[PDB]
Order: sequence, then structure tokens, then C-alpha cells
Amino acid sequence: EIVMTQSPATLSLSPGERATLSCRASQSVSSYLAWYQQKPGQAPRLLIYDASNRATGIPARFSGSGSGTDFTLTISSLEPEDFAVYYCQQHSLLPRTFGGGTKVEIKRTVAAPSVFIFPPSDEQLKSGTASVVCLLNNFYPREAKVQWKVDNALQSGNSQESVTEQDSKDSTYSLSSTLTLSKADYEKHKVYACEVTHQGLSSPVTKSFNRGEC
Amino acid sequence: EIVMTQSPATLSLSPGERATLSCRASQSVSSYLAWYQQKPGQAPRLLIYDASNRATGIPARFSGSGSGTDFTLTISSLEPEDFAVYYCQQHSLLPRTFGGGTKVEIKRTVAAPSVFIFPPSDEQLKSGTASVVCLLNNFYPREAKVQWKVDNALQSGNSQESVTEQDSKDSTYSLSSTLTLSKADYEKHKVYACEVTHQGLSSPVTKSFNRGEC
Amino acid sequence: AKSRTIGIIGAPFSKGQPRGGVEEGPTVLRKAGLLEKLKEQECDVKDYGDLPFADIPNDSPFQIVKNPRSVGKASEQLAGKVAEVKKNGRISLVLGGDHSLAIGSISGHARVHPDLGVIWVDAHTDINTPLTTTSGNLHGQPVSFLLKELKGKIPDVPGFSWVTPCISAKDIVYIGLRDVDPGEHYILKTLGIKYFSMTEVDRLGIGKVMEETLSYLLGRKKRPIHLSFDVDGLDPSFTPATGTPVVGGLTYREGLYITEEIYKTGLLSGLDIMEVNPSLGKTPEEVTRTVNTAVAITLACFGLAREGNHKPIDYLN
Amino acid sequence: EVQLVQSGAEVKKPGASVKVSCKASGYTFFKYGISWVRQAPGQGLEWMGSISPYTGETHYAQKLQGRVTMTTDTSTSTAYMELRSLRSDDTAVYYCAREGAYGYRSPYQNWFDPWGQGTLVTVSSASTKGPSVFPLAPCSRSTSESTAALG
Amino acid sequence: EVQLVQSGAEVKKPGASVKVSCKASGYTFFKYGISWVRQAPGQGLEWMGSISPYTGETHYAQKLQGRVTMTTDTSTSTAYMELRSLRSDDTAVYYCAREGAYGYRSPYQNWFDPWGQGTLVTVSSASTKGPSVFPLAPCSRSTSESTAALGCLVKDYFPEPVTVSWNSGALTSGVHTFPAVLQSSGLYSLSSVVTVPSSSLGTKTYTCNVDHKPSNTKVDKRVESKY
Ligand SMILES: [Mn+2]
Repeated sequence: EIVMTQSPATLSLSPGERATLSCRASQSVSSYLAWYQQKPGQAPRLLIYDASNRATGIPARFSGSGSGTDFTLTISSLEPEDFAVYYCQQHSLLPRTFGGGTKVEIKRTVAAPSVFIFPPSDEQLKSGTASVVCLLNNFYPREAKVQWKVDNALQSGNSQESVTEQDSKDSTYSLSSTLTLSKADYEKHKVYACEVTHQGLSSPVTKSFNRGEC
Repeated sequence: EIVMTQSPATLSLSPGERATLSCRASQSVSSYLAWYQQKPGQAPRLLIYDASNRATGIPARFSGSGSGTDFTLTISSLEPEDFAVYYCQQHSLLPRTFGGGTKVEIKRTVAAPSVFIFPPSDEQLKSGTASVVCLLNNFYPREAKVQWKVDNALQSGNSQESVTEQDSKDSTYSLSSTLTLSKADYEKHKVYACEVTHQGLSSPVTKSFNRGEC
Repeated sequence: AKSRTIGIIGAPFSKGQPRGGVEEGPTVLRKAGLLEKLKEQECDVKDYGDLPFADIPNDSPFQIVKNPRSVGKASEQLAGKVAEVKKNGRISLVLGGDHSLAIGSISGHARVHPDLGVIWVDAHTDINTPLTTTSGNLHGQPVSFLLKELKGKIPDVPGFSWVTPCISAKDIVYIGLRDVDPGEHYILKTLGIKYFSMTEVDRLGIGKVMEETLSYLLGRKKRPIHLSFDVDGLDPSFTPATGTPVVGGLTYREGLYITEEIYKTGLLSGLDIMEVNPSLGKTPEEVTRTVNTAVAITLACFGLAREGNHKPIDYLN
Repeated sequence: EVQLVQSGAEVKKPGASVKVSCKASGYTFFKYGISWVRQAPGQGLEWMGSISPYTGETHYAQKLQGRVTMTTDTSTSTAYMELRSLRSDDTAVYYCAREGAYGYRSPYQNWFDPWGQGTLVTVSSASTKGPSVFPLAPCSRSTSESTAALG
Repeated sequence: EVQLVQSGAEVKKPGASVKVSCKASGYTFFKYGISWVRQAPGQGLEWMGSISPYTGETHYAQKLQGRVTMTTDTSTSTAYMELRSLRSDDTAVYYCAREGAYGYRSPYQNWFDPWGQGTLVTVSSASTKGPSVFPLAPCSRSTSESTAALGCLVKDYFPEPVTVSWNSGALTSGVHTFPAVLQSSGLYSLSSVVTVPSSSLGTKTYTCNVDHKPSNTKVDKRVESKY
């Protein structure tokens, strides 16, 4: 059970020069591990098969080194179709541990989320529930906060968030914490504010409404 | 899994004559078990190796008998350095069950605990918690009670006790139930009484204060 | 004595086989304490440590043969060490590791004793060429470098230029064959190498097979004997933690009888114990049985008879 | 090509197995040891077992020994993997792939390249239900904002 | 002598093993089967496994079969014992000792006399923290009592132990160290050391010098009256 530690946790790079990646082993694998291309929603694909040697139709730019504890994966000529979660994985020891995950993002600039809270529908009040949805939209990076305020009461646990993938077009993100409440706790209050703290935001943006306003 | 039952649970003897101990087996071990000297905070030490025969530097007084269900351990010439938790342990059956524990105490007389309740500090009120500590001190034996009273409310569960070992000097004991509360439940009340019931006490001694007194 | 005078060579090596973990072959066997288990009887035990094997990162493969150069450097280092310890007059106990080490083992032994013979106890012949391989793994190709009859048939493998073919087709006896390639069986029938598969052992019995083996090798001329051993030739009921588990192997009793007859020759001059993988143990119990099996084989190589052994003095005193 | 046809995406409540046909194609069998690896969504991958194709050597992984059973079907080169006493931890896309057999005659692989496409298995006790959509798609005039969103 | 060097006291949160070197010394190996026995504090002992030194025969005990793995290292005669999927039940001082091998050539023992010294293992998910001492060391004039006691409140530390001394160990009389009663809250055990001074000691401050070296924290305290 040799722990494989990938030294870049994630990476963001606007498409360009060498974007070399790293994975370390807990023991001496000695050039007996492989590199992988798990694309989002896809089957993984072999990049490097034994610490180098550029497996079977890999284009021009995906060398790597190692031998035998801390291994490298050189993304030299970035080619932005290659934005995928990458994986070192030892093989010549059982059981066969994978790496951690090497989500390669894009580094445009830090942008502000266009924050949009949404009341639950009256159809949801016909369902006897209430889910307040606070948008975040068209921003960078994912490093955000949502602090729900229920007549200005800092609440969580009733709220499930939702992270879009990074867009191919504008490299942005979109969040939605979903403050799912009962209808009874919904009727107890009106001021439903959503304190959103993001780096592109200068302030913790509190997007609010009143129960029955919109 | 032959259950080894030690017939003295504990023992207290002011240093003197034969202080013979007993252990019973659930089956016929037939002189195939040993005696041990787990001192407090120490590694155990072999006393008798096969139901008798006085293992390898044991001084003068530690015979025993058995053969083959209920075994004896004779502490004939007490020698008060020998105050330790003793153990029968079968060996010639798997798995190898130990005894129960033979804490040998000292039997001075039954004394009264000097009871001292202590308010939590205001530094603990700076921590947002509160732990009320009720002493017992310099008494005999350990058979005591603590009944916390929070504006005279019999409470427990918020209270952890703490038993000193028997002293080498005066053979005494010291207890401290620690009524750990929240600061909020602390602020709800003042009269923090500690009903201590011990044999050396003639009465259930209720040591009290008020929140903000001392 | 002249026998059981031991130089111990540990080789924590794996690069001639795929499954990493036979590097902890000498580690486990030394922490199994083979030394102390020799030191009761009259064994001149002398370890020489483990060999520092360099890690060449640019070990560019052949067509099918992979990692040629680090393996060749390993066996060249080992050939120097084996020739060194056989200058000491000891018996070269080498243990790894895999069959690629046996190249340098037999090489350094032939540097001292060019008249040697090899008893290659293994499930496999391991006689594959770089051409006639299916995996390219050099633990499947040790023997072909060492045969004079395959000269020219061996391609110029990078890292094995120092290798001299030292034995003939008559100089080697296989015992335990039950996993033989068509290329391997063709070469075996080509050179007319004397062998003993599991068929002939089940026919004749292990006593008759060992009798015919010693009659073939030592009936002509008394010569130094280099037993090179694989643990998979024994049945994986006893050795499941081997690199190439093939069912239907020799029994533990049979292997002990083999090694006892080898000790009773006294012409044992070098021992090779390979394919010891503790990482392939499904339980630690598997590792325990396999290691104890290999240790008991080594002890019966160095005098531990099942009938009993004693120092030649009176004990009724 | 060297391909795997997995079949098929299926859920079980806590119940019996989701034995997946891992249909091999393009490459010869009995030379190429096929594995299985689970991966929960948004999680890392977990190799969980790998048979040798012929002379099936199981090599089941830790924490499920036990619950897993893997079989071979080398008439038509599909492989299979079951689970026993299924559980809500088994919300994972199951990938079969090929280690390569660690025998003697099998060629060298360590790298899983037949790759199977994946199989959605979530272990799940919910019942099959349509959504209860509780929308808001207003006419972008809630209070005053120009690019007022809707969803 | 016939001795065991255990090494070493270590805690794990629920995680991997606490494989202990049980270094044998003074006596020959491969003749003397070494066991392992756990004992939780304030509890009886539990034998849990015993290898034969050579030809390692495991003999793991009940309820952990399984989680335990024991190995031998007869190069230098240390032995080892791991655990798998560690758990809060494993708050126990692990002793290795020697049964004696039940082979044929091994001499007769049944009685565990190499004895190992013990190894503190508590399985623990708490984080390493200094104590939060909330004392009272008043000037023995609370209401009216002559021999009015005082004591600090050594609270919320991890791991073991704190080292507490009154006025750099000056006040040794009345010292009654309460053991580390363990919180179910955060696995931060609780202790206290108290003393009993007299009311004719009111112009004296008393500093419990609470020094918790595994977090390398040092605490000095005092409390006075309220006007
Ligand atoms: Mn072989």
C-alpha cells in the first residue's frame, strides 16, 4: 500500500509553456508506474506507461521522468485540449495504488460571481418545502463562500452547493448553494440574504429578498 | 477460553501476617498457571511460575497451591513494598486467559475526606466553559459519592471523577469530580453544592459556593 | 569444513522480472535469520553485505527484451563478487532476486571453476533467447547467455558484452519442468540437454531421478556443482509467494531429498535462491511457509539432514 | 481495436449483485489479465480485483474479499465481477481494464490499456421517480436588475 | 539479562499500525516463543498473539485475527506486531513477553519472564494540544476554614502527559495528582494536582507549573480573592 502523493494538487495554466506535474511514491517504485488522462465524464486514457516512453499515439509533448520515488510528468507544449485530471499510479506492488488527482484548470483572471438569489416557488410552497437558490456565476476561481442569512441568521447544513466545471468558452465557474428548508421554517422569516464571499468580489456580497417580494 | 476468577477482588491489609490470595479456574488447569506482580505504572513481574516453586529471586514468602481448579497465592510475610495488582493466568490452554486483578491496599482506619469545591476560573469564563471541581482529600477507603447540586439540582454526566492511588505515606486517597458545564448553564445558577457521601464522613457533606463569591 | 564454508551474497534485485517485490528477498531471508540457523552446525558463515545496484534511468529496451543494461550491470557486479568470494575457497551462497542474477552467479563461479555443472531446478527452462521470447523478461532468459551452443544465436544485448558462454549442453540438468515454451522445448530437444520434467519424476521417483542426475554429472568426473534453484519448482502449496506460480510442482519432501543428496556428494560449490517475493503472499502465512521452505532447503544444502545431525563427540557424559 | 464493451449501467437497492459483462474485443484472451477498478464520482480510483484470464488468480483487494466474486467467460471473452450484500458505499463507476497476466508466456503490460468505458452503479434504495420541478423563470424584472437570471 | 526493549509509545488517530520493536536481549532467540499482550489502563490483561520465533506460528487470539499481523526479525532479535484499521478500543499498554516455544527442542517455559516494559498506545483522533488550566489557588480565606485547600484545573490537553509542580516543585505536601480522566468530548484528558495549605499562608501565591511537553507547553498560574 505505497501511498502515491501528487505534488501539484490542482493546477491552472492559461495555455502556454511547460506545465510539468509531479507525483511521489512512499517507496522505490523504480520506473514501474504509469500516467493517465481521466477526462471529465470520460474513461481514463494512458499517457505514459513506464515513467517515460510516450505510450502509443501520444502526440509530441508528454515526456516524464522519475526512477524511483518522485516522478515527473512534463506537459511541455500545453495544448488546451489536454485539460484533464491526471494520475500517477504504481503498478509493480500490490495493491496497485493510484495517485490523488491532478485537475488541470486554466489560469484569464480572477473574476467576480454575478450573484443571484432565488426564492422558492409557490409551487414549492404547494409541496410543503422551500429551497432558496443563491447563484454564483461567471467567475474565477472556485474559491468562494456562501453564508445564508434567514432574517440575518448565519445558517448552513440546510444548504447544498453545486460546482460547475470550468467552461471551455470563458473558463468561468458557477455556484448555487441551495438552502433547502421546510415550509414551516420558511414561513418564520422573510429576509433571506446570501452572503457570498469570493476573491473577485471586493466585499462579501449579500444577495437578499423578502418572503413574498419577487 | 477458561475464565479465571480471582476470589479476592481487592484486598486491604495493614502490613502483617498471611495475606493469602485466591484464583479459580473454569476448568482443570492442573498446576499449569502462573502468578504476576503488575505494579502500578510498571511492567508485570513473574511471582510463581507453575502453581508453586517460587520463581527466580522471589524473596522468602510467596508460596502458593492449587492443582487443579482453584489456586492459592500466599502472601505470608506481607512486606509492604509488595502492594501491587496481582494476577493468576492460565497458560496450558489457548487462548491463555489472565485473571481479574488483585489490587492489594492497606488497611490505618476509615478517614473522612477534606472536601473542597472550587469555582471555575474567570479565565474559564474567558474560554466559554465552566468546570466545577469538588475535592475529596486524605481519606479511606475509596468508597465515596459525589452528588452535584446546581441551585440544588442533583446532576451527573457533566462530571468526571479522578481517583488518586493509595499513598505510600499516609495510605490516603483523593477524589475530584469535575462538573464540566457550559458557560451558559453556569450563568443560569449560583448555588453550586457538592453532596459528598463517604464512610469517614458522618453526613453527606455538601460543599457549596455561589457564582461570583470566592 | 570444506563443505558448509559459506560466503553469503544478497542481491535485492528485481529488474529482470515485472513484479517488484523480490528486492525484499535477501531482506526477508536475512531477517528470517539463515545465518543463525547455519551457526549451530559447523558453518563458516561470512556475509558480504548486499550489492549496491545502480539505477540507470535510460535503460532503453531491446525489441522485446526490456531493461537490458541495468540487469547486465547487476550481473557484472555480481560476477565480480562471486569470483571474489570463490577466491576465498568458500561456497558461494547467492540469493535474490530473480534468475537474471544467476547469469553473473554462474559467470563468477566459472571464472574460478570453468569445469562446473549446473542443476537448474525450476518450473521453467528459462532458456529463451531475445528472439524466441514472449515477454522479453530476462529472468526467462538467463540460460541462453551461458550456453556455448547458442553462440551467434544470442543477439548483442546492451549490457551483456562481458558475458562469456561457459557451459555446454551436457553440462546442465533441468529438474522440475512443467511450464515449458514451444521455443524452449524446441531448443531443449535441439541441443539434447539432459533434463527431468515432472513426468519422469512421477515415473521414476525422486530417488531414481537424483541417482541418474548425479550419475550424469558426477559419474563421469567429480567436478564443482553449482545448484541454481527456483522456488517455483516446488509445489505452490509450499511456496505460493513465488513470482511464477505454476501448480503441480515438486513436493517439499522431494526438494529436501534433492538437497540432502547434494550435500552427501559434498561437491556443492554454489547456491542460487531466486524468485522470493513476499509481496505476492496473499497472507503473511503464505510468506512464512515460503520463506521457511527456502531456508530449510538451504539448511539441507548445508548439512541439515532430516535423519539428524550431531557433533562427532560423545553425548552420554 | 483493443477495446472493452462494458454492460451495463444498473442500480440495486441494497440487494444482489450488478455483475457486469466486460466484453473484450480486438485482442486475444488468455494472455492479458483483466482487472476491475471502482471510482466514486468526484473521488479517486480504487483497484478492487484482477483475474488471470486462464487459471483464474483472483487477487481481490482490501475491505472486500469477501463481497466480491470475479469470473471468466473465455468462450466469448467477456469477464464478470459481482458484489455481495450491496451497500450505499457502492455508488461508483465501475471500470474494467487489463493489467496483463503475470504468468510466464504473457507479454509485458502494467498500464491498463484496453480501457473499459465505465458503468453507472449507485447503491440505490430510492424508487424510480420523475422530478418535481419548482421553477422560477420570471420576466427579468424582479426589483431593478438588467441581466436578471432565471432557473 | 533476559530483557526486552520495547519501542515505542505512539498514538494513531484511527489510522495505520503502531508496529512495536520488541528488542530481545541477553537470551538466545529461536528457542523462546515471544507473545504479545494488551492491557487497557485500569483493566485486566488480554493476550493477543504469540509467534514461534523460527517457523513462525501465529496463534492470534479472538476478536482480532485479522487486524493483527505479527512478524519476526531474528537478524537482531526484535519482534513486531501491527494492527489493521485501528480503533478507540486500542487504548492499551502493549506488552510483549515470551511464552517459550512449544516445539521439541525448546526448553520449558509457561510464565512470560523476559518481561517487556510496556508501550503507550491510545487510539487517538485528538490533536496535540497544551492544557487550558483554569486554576484556583486562593489565599486559604474563602469563607472561614483553616486548612483550606487549593488546586489547578488542568483541562483539555493531548497527548499524555502534563507535568505539574507547585512553585517549581516547592510545595510537595498535600500533592495529590488526579489521573488523566479522559474526556468523551474531544479525547482531551483531564487532570488536576491539588494541595492543602492553611489559612495562615494567605500572603503566599502557589503556582502549579503545568508543563505539557508533547505539545511543549508550559503553564504557570495563581488566583486570589474577590475584595
Ligand atoms: Mn524459474
